[PDB]
Amino acid sequence: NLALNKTATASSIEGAGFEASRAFDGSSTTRWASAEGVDPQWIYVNLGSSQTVNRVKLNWEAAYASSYTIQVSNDSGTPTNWTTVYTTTTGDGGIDDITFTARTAKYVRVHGTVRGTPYGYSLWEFEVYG
Repeated sequence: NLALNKTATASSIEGAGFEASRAFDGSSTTRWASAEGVDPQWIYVNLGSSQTVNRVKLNWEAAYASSYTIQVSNDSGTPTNWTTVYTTTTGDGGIDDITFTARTAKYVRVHGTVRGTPYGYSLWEFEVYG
């Protein structure tokens, strides 16, 4: 869990800094919220180092998401090729749990185009480990 606190970049935001600062921060005080606008929408984290990923935890408040994918890019070595870990289009089952192969990359990115509501994004807790 190296990118489980660092700074992340989100295409859309609910306000001024709601990108992913308090999203992967695991801050129980405040939750991560995003405002709808331009789609599709995606969010990735920044670290600068090469880390592996396979398990990802995602929660929803009220505006649960419909479809979503988990990809990763390793620009630290080859800023061109893209590697994925898991892909889903259902996003249904209360808690969002993603468990697949352990891909190696620099930063992780989350794709999202299909939503289960007009609301941008709603996250209460985010867990990401190597």
